[PDB]
Amino acid sequence: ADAKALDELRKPKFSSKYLIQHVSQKLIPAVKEWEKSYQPPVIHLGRVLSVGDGIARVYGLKSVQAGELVCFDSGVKGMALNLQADHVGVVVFGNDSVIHQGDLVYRTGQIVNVPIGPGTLGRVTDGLGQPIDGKGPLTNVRSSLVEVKAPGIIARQSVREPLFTGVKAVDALVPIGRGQRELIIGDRQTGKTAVAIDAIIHQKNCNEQVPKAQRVYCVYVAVGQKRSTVAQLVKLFTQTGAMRYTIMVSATASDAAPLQFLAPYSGCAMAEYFRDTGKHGLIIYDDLSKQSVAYRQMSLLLRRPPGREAFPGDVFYLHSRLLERAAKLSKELGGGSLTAFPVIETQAGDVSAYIATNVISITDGQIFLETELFYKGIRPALNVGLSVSRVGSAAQFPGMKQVAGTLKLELAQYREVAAFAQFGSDLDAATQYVLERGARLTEMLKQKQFAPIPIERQTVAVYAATKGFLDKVRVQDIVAAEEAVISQVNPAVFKILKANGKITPALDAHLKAELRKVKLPGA
Amino acid sequence: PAIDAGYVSQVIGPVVDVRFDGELPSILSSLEVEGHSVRLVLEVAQHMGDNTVRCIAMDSTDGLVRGQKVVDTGSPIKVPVGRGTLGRIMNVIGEPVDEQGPIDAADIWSIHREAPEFTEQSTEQEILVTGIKVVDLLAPYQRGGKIGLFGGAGVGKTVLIMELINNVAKAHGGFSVFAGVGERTREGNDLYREMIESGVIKLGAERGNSKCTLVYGQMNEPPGARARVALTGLTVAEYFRDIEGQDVLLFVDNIFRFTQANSEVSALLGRIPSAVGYQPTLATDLGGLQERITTTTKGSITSVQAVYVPADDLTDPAPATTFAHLDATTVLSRSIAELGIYPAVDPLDSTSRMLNPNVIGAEHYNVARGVQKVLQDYKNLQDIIAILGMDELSEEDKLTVARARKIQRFLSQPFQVAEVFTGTPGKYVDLADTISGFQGVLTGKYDDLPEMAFYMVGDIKEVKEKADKMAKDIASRKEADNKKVSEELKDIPSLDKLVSEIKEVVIEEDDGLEEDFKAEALSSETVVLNEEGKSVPLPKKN
Ligand SMILES: Nc1ncnc2c1ncn2[C@@H]1O[C@H](COP(=O)(O)OP(=O)(O)OP(=O)(O)O)[C@@H](O)[C@H]1O
Ligand SMILES: Nc1ncnc2c1ncn2[C@@H]1O[C@H](COP(=O)(O)OP(=O)(O)O)[C@@H](O)[C@H]1O
Ligand SMILES: [Mg+2]
Ligand SMILES: [Mg+2]
Repeated sequence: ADAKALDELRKPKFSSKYLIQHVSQKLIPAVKEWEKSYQPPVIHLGRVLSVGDGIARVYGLKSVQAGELVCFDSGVKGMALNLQADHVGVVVFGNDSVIHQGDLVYRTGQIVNVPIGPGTLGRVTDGLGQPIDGKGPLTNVRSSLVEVKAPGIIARQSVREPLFTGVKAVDALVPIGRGQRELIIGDRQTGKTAVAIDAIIHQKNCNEQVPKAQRVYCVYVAVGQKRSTVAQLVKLFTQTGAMRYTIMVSATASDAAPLQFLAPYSGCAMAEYFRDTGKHGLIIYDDLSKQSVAYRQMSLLLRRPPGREAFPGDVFYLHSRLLERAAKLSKELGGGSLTAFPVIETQAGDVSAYIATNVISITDGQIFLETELFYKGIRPALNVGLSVSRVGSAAQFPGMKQVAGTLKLELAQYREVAAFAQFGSDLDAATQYVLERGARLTEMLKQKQFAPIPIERQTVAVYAATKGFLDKVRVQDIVAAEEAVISQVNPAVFKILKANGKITPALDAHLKAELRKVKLPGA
Repeated sequence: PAIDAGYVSQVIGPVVDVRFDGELPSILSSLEVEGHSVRLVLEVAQHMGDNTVRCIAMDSTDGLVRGQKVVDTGSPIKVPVGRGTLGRIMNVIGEPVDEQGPIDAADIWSIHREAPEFTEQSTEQEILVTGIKVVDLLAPYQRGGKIGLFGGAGVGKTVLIMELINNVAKAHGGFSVFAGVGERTREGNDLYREMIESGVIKLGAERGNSKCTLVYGQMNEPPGARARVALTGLTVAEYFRDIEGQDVLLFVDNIFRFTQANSEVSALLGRIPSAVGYQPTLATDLGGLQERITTTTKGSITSVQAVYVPADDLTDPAPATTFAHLDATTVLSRSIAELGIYPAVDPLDSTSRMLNPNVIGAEHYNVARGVQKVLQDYKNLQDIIAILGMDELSEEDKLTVARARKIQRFLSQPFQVAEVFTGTPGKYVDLADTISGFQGVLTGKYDDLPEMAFYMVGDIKEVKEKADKMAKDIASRKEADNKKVSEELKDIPSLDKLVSEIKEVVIEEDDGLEEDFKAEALSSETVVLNEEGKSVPLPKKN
């Protein structure tokens, strides 16, 4: 049946109309007697053809945009993924057990958007911006799209400001620039979340000492986590006071995979408010490896062809178009920044996984957290030979940069002589020196949870370790030795080190002097 | 005016169907969507069969309604080519994305063309010196060759491609094209700003003295943009090769992203997937792009492509397909990188067509093959050494393990582009020095030196310098006891005299959050559109 031959059937060629007029006088009375069984016809609204697996097929919706929030009449939102010739495939931001065939779908006229602004600051929302903390609606807020394109080449500048984390291992070894993206990659239960939580608590501690434009407003995106974990984290952020500056977006493990796929984009749209108006944002996507699993669920339920491990093939684009919005803008665009901490859980240390090597080739560095260092109690279990941050380097604290090159070199030689002698019987007594210095330093860098340190109290603490001043202390009492050093050093030198930026030679003189009248517990 | 202006039939992600009621556009033709928020170009991919063409969007399709007017331009995507493109940044469709004004077009060429013919080919093998020890020794580059850097997300192929830019693209007096395909936007800004600093790119009225032109399709772009931006950079390089008639340097960061973008697109085009997940047309799409990147009889293109390997998997179909298109394949390994050896070049996996004694001379070739023989012999010994230790080896085996550790460390090199984060200044090692030094370490002239004297040095003069210095520092570890410049009266104030000079800051107490924020009035009911397009509350019925 050729379309050349179906085009000639538009022209009338009946040559007799003895039942055109017969039914055209009878069609309307026969249609009228079945009006109880007619659903009202649908053109600009939609009617659900078929719902299942969290994807509805919607008849009608003649004027929906691709990628648009639609609203089912039961109040559940959706997103028009693929407009087809006969239907619209929408993706249900919620459970599809409340959508029926024959339900009405309403176009809302706007591509998928979340409330951004100053009024979402402090709140706990779901993956689409509705609050779940129970304290009412989002007020002092405005709507903005979740799938904004990242800024281009000319809209950026290089990262210069040093974004202190409060972790001695991070701020000394793997330092973070302020528009940077740093992957926190590790196994299960290796302190991945703890580094990001410490960064958020430290931004609370630093926001009350900086003048209104060097403040960092954190966003925690919890994708695929438990809801009790998120409740405990909101309790911690509230009691430390860090919820004054934090937005908390959560699409937990019970939630639909569209909400878990969309929640990092919602949190990124909320933090891009602070990037776009000249302020600085911190965003933590906790388990981006669970957003990838939710997107794989959505793709295999859409019957898209699986690729490597089962992943859709655009699971690189999923995270790249996410993390590229973490930028440092130029001075013509306000100079705001957005620092990202994607978190990727790794299975048994396999860094050569698909999603892991995807996010490694997106982010500017990595923070590797090992199970063999975490089981030994070296916490944070930062793999110093593998962790790296090249964009934040030569953009860190200048006193910490003066001190920490010796620390990186001494931990490098400690790794060398532990790579040579994993059993202790052959002691050079200069290899014993680098072993004792490395064991002193790796006791120095390990710290406790939920208490981040200011950068001058880390600079002085690693100054007292990369030099002498701690070789009296043996290997155990270093955790009390550095606390005695922070306690017994006259606290003016912390003000001079914070204000000047680096250790001046007068301050180096007073610092060598002040580290001699310190009562070390190893005596 | 209605005919040859068709309408959007169905929108599936990066893939748009447009129905034309008469005289369909050709495959590869460019189509413009009217009324989009941005400029949306659609490249025709297939004719679906019912007056419908199947298109690839060069930008986002968020906002496409299923009746939207789509205008055929009658020609493929044409980008500005010429000397006026030098110093500018272009995107996939040839627009300036550097805010310097419109691009001075000597011509506008379509980005789709055939490869040069078999008669047009060039068979000339002269070496390209890169100043890198492992590259010049074991897999030397050809001056009109396709060069591939194979790597696995974090092994150093952007740092290698930047060091090759710094070493090669200044002595090489032609024009450069940097086609950034699917990489970080931060890295494009880094390269752009460092080229403005070193004067390779000149702004304003000095723009004609620029030497490099940048084409960028970075990893925030949609899959249709990253699938065609390599063809845009190729078109800019092919103008300089075919019309200006001169040598071009084309650097393509991650030509894998071209294949990955076509693999994202190919799912929605209704194709049965090939191996691991890829399009059935991997070899032919990749070969049609790669066979345009050649030197012909009228000009030269020295090509350096970074190639990503997907899960450190060199048997994945995209790296395994692109291996056969290159003259020199430098394979970077993660196990080499984890030993601190940088550049992390696997010396027993990096090959060239130039490692041939009739091309490089028998001295170079014999040194390179002897180095590879020692390294392969150590690789065969490593399974014994890991279990039984080096105490079970022969004395011949201990000699080859010691020599192979020395030539493993000697292949590493500091880069000038790595010195901003390593701190060690980089060394350009000449090829004659590379051959002589590696021959000396082969014959046993430098068995007196330790292993770490060879690590991260330029040439064999610096091994002996570092070996004197490491030995020299084996004694000198003290006498920083007194006689300081840091006692209390040297030039020192008191601590409270230091406190008063601190510029006290005023902490503003109000966060500056509602400076000019226009809060819209969010409705506590979902506002939707009814059948007449009017905004109404959501009706209270299920
Ligand atoms: N720096 C630290 N010092 C002491 N204990 C720590 C430290 N970091 C984490 N821990 C402890 O280790 C446990 C794991 O921490 P955390 O939840 O941060 O790891 P995780 O990587 O998030 O694991 P998962 O992703 O499975 O939740 C926690 O119970 C915490 O109390
Ligand atoms: N020659 C080198 N010297 C020192 N470090 C290097 C070198 N090459 C690579 N690296 C390290 O490897 C990391 C990843 O390299 P990069 O080229 O950015 O990765 P990719 O190969 O994914 O592009 C860099 O951040 C750098 O720290
Ligand atoms: Mg966790
Ligand atoms: Mg790269």
